Amino acid sequence: SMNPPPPETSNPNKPKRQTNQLQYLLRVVLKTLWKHQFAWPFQQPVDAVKLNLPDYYKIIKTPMDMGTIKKRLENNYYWNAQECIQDFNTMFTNCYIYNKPGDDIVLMAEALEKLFLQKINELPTE
Ligand SMILES: Cc1noc(C)c1-c1ccc(=O)n(Cc2ccccc2)c1
Repeated sequence: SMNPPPPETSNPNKPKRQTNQLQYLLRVVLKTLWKHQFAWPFQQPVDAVKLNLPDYYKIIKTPMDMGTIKKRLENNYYWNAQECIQDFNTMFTNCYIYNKPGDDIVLMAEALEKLFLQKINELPTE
């Protein structure tokens, strides 16, 4: 079995822009989630080969993880904070779609997401 190629993190044709909101997403949001004790399953793409989950990529067609998000923030992939926010939301929603409610992995995604939303409430203007 095989894993797909990861989501794009470099593309010279895509316009990029630093915003103070993006900077906050990296400095504060990502940094804080990354260190949480339930971050580890979300720090890289789901390795469905290693995990013996051969249907994962038949079910989840827009994969996303905090590894990818960290690369997209550190090498400036985004034009705005909403694109980055959508990546986080995709990662969470994928977990809730693939797994069952009350699964441990779901409880872990849920704790991250709660923290994510708290941090998003302090997103600076502009
Ligand atoms: C994240 C994620 N979403 O769906 C799956 C499957 C994973 C995932 C990623 C790495 C990963 O190691 N797992 C196994 C695991 C981790 C914590 C608790 C229970 C099971 C699962």
